[PDB]
Amino acid sequence: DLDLAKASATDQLKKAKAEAQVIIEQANKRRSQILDEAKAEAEQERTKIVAQ
Amino acid sequence: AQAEIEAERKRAREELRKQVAILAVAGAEKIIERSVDEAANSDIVDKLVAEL
Repeated sequence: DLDLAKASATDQLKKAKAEAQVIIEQANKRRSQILDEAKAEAEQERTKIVAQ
Repeated sequence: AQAEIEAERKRAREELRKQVAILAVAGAEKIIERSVDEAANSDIVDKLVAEL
């Protein structure tokens, strides 16, 4: 029973770290999409004032 | 964007100045040739030979 508990214990700790990595991956990717959208809109704001 | 606007203004002002500038000399040449005469021509040659 010691070793069978250890099985699920290491499972959960490693799996927690793994999903905690995939969430931070999503974090960075969403940062990149956010920043690219902000920049691509700011450029058309500039172009609006330029055309005015 | 705000400095591109100013560069456009400078460039437009310069082109306008250029046009007026060359029309000025074209007009002055036509006025001259329509208004030069012997009484003034003799006075010009007299001036320059007085300091030749």
